[PDB]
Amino acid sequence: QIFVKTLTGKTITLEVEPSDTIENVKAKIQDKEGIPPDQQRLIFAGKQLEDGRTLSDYNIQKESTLHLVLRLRGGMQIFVKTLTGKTITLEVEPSDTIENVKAKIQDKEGIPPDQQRLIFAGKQLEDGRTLSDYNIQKESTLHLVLR
Amino acid sequence: GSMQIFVKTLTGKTITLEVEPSDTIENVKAKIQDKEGIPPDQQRLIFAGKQLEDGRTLSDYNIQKESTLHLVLRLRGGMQIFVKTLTGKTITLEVEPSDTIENVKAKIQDKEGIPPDQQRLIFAGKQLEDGRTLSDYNIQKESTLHLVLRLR
Amino acid sequence: LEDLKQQLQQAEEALVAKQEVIDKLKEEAEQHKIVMETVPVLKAQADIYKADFQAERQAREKLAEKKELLQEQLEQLQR
Amino acid sequence: LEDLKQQLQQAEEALVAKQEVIDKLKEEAEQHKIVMETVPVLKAQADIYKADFQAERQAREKLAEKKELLQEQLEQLQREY
Amino acid sequence: RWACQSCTFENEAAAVLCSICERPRLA
Ligand SMILES: [Zn+2]
Repeated sequence: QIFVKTLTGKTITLEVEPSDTIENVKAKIQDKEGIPPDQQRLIFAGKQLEDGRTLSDYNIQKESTLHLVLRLRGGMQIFVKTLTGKTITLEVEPSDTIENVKAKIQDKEGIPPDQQRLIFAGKQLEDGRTLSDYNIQKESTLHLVLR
Repeated sequence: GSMQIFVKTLTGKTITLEVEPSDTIENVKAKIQDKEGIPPDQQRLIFAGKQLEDGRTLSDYNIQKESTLHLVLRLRGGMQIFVKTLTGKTITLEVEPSDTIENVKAKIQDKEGIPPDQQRLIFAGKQLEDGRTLSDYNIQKESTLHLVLRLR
Repeated sequence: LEDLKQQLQQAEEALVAKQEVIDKLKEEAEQHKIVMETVPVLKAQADIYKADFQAERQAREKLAEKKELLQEQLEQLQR
Repeated sequence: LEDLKQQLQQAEEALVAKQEVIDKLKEEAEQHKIVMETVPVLKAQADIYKADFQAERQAREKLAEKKELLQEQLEQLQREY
Repeated sequence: RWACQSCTFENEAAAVLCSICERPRLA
């Protein structure tokens, strides 16, 4: 149906029959590119779009390109303190598993998810255990250490 | 006067300046803190497709007479301290250590709408009186002030 | 008759020249139009990153608050 | 030799016309270029606002440091014995 | 009677331009 560019980076294309909703457009992007909904803002004809107002609303049909701007800030940033006291931030979602979180730490600090080991509120965390499954509120601090 | 230049924000807000053959960049931001009062650290200046660094001069990146410079307002300055009203509201301010308290209070006015006559600042126990700079009361960055009110 | 013929062949040889310059200006105009489209986007990019820089500030405010309310629960316990 | 004249007067009615259009494409091209000078600036504006959001993050990153340091000093002073 | 080698239209020899393209004889 429709095309999408990423700040003169990648091009994508999507199937959505265009009575489709903005959140369920962004989701079909998080499918393609794994960039979390909250961290993209979509633009047509100079203007940004909102969740409630849909594709049919802004009169957007076939082969029509859509410009994508990567947001910087996430929904739900947390923290990581260490022994040294060197302090880091992550951007994540309540649905994200720990095997996932570690890979983001590796991304910034270059250390493998094999050796990384995380602790919160007197409890060592194992993986495939969502953040709701460790009662992680927003702006939590996880103590972390090596093996 | 040997020469002059023009300087624009993003809108139509055009200004003009007096600068010699070769004055350093910080000096030009300082002539802006002399016509617009925007602190040096809160501006970055652009020519061609490039920003202009602090240490270097105008002769060095080719500037001839009555060329234009594009100006972008930064979003935050060197220092930020905090102010905690008895309401249970804490708001944030932008400063530099050389800034006077009468300066600071005028910024509190600008956000909460209350005049610096009927204001007083206090820090870690004891009373701030004015003229004196932030550096002169030993105010660290991300250090917090309590605030309270006066009459007449 | 056949002296005016000499100049109506230059006249349409001039239309050829003129068109050629039309073509190039149009061709060109379009290459520049590609770069003029990004503009509207970048203007937005700015005003996303902005509202976000703001959003981070408001996260700080509310943290630094917690911290002053702690350095008064520790300012009491000094016996 | 009525069409021959009628067509040299139609010919240059056209070469005036196609000049006037070439004038408005040039005039245009100019303005086009004055919109193309903003882009270098806006590409910066982005990268400033960015680097700022960063330097603000770093501030917030570090504050949290102070904040366990406080909560931890108040787990220390809370168990007075 | 010529065909404008842009839109290939059977045009009158009388016309210096196209009836569609505003485009000359020789291009
Ligand atoms: Zn034709």
